[PDB]
Amino acid sequence: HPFHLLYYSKSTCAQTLPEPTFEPVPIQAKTSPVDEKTLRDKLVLATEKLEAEDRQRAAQVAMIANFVGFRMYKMLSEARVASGAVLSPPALFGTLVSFYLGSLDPTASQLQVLLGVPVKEGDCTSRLDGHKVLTALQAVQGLLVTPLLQSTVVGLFTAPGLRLKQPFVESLGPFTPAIFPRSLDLSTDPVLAAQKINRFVQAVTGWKMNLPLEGVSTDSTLFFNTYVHFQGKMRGFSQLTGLHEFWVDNSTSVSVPMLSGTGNFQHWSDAQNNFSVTRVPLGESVTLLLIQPQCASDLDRVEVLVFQHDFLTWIKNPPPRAIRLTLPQLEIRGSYNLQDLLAQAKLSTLLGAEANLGKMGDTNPRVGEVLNSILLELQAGEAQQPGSPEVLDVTLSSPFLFAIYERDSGALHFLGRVDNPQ
Repeated sequence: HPFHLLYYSKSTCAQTLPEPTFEPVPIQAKTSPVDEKTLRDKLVLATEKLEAEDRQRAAQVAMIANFVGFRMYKMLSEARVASGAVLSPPALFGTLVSFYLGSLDPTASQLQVLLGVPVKEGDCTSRLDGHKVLTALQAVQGLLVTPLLQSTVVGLFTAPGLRLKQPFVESLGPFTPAIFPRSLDLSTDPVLAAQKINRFVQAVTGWKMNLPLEGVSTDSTLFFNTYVHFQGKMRGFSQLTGLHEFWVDNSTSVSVPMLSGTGNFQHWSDAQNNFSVTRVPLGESVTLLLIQPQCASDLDRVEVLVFQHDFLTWIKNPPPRAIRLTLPQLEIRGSYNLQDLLAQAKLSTLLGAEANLGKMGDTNPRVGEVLNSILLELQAGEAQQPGSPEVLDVTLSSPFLFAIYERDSGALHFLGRVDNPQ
């Protein structure tokens, strides 16, 4: 199970300045919108110059991100339902890696164990190098997007008067260049602060993120909010004009626009547990997995059996075949406070009251919430002969599961349940 490339190397661990701090500008300050095209350009350049070692490193980080992602999705299912769910294991993994990059001895060893990596109480070369991990995680993001958009902006919101340490904020660079430290009152009122954060995110990203705060604290001095926007314009598929019936529940249904494409996709059906997968290539390495249960009356049971478990043995590689796949256009919006998922795993004090985060600023900050908000989009992008006698149509017109997988890293990037696509 070596994670050798993630640990501190003897040369770096073999290696003082008083940390210079700064105060974020007010969250109301006018800010240039984010250019998602620029975020792709850089990510690509990041991939193109990867060495063999760097790809090996990305492979290791993917395993963990996947494993943690499964453990977190287990928590997320229990928390709750009508919309369904979406989780992004890398975005979620790098969020914790950031907190590790700002933590000290007690929390530093803990967060590392939460992230899966073993620690030796005394050894320095058994501790995670956060910078290596984040760059390795930047390799994973890059391999996903080489048409496919993956923007991740981080909103680092601070209570006014709290100064952040410059070295820390820099550390998080590989994770994303779209990090935004901003200051607001987190103790005046939670709803008012909530609308300030939303007003800012909307402004810069452009993405409307329908985010209900599941209440909020009034003694917080630091929010950490990761905002992912995947957009997959899928080749072969095209919009069908007019809406079409999707089956939501035993007594209710809705008519929504579907995209559709013929092609040589991989499709099979698991007999052991009564479901069927449909595998669509989004690109040269990316694959969209679509799982539909034999009957929608045990989608909960299949989900527990496929996602929640670490094994992707249920994933297979049989021969391609002519299939006319039909599925809804996706505007999946998800949002979850990671603090609540840790509470579900009974790790409330991990990033809670006594969490040692001394590297983050001049004063040890009280963390408010740790949001991850997704906008996952599948759309028409711009094969055998139309109406070939060998075309079995797989059609997803009722609750189904999805996952996005990248072969080089082995990274599961996105996964979730679609109970209703509006």
